[PDB]
Amino acid sequence: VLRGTVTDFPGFDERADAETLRKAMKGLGTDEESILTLLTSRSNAQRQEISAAFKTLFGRDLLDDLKSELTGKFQKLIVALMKPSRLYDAYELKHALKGAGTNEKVLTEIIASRTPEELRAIKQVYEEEYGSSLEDDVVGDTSGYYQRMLVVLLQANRDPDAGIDEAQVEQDAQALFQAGELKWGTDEEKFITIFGTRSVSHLRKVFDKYMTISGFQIEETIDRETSGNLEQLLLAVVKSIRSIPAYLAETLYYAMKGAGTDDHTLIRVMVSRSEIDLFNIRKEFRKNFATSLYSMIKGDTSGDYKKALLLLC
Repeated sequence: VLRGTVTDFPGFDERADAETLRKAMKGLGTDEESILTLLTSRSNAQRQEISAAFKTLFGRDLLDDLKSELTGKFQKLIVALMKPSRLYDAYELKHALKGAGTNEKVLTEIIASRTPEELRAIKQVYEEEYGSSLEDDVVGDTSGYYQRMLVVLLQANRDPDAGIDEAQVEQDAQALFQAGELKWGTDEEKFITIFGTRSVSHLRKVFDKYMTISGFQIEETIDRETSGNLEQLLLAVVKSIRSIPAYLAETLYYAMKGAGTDDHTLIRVMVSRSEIDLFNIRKEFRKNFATSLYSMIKGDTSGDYKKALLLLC
């Protein structure tokens, strides 16, 4: 988070842009290109003014039009790129639980890579929209320690970064070692607590001295010591303390690299970080993950859908 990639269009006009999509969909067929080009050149803020102009000028809902005319992944990208920035994550969190169980991946992903500020936001807007408290929905669809870690973090209460009391850094490093590797079994409760409470700065120093103390990197210990979805989460938490841009880039890489593309993660990460930090993420894609993100989207993606995704970086 420093710089994003989609930005507010200079000398924008709601009324003109509403008219450009009204033309773009009016009638037989759709000019998929003019839609796709327009919506990518606007901040989400502007995308919400175009929907108001489109409603006042034509008595029509732009999103249901986009949805009827457009198809497949491009439709799904356009709906996602239309969801108001203040509403996209809780909308996706809600979509991750309801009905058949929960998609633990989206839950781990969002709740582990978002700041306490962002989580207070998601928590409020979610309840406004859906009535139930996000906290009870998660509890209600998950279980045990994965539940617990998700709930710690959902409480949005990490410590501020103050100066770092090196004693406490030696001391938390030790609690980890003695709870994980030096313990026959694993004291996951000590893990959840240190990783949820501690300020990011502290924890960085903790992970470094943990290495000094055991030889292991904290995620090689976590690997060796936890199973199920808890591994997922603890590994996603650590990675975000170290670097949210890096973490999401990695999550984005694993979505594409293979015989298929988890389109839903590639659309989600992309659309959501667009105004926050997609640039930074791309930098990490090229540095760490070998190929530039532009090049891997191009190679894994398709037609209209990909024209829009590639216009997102």
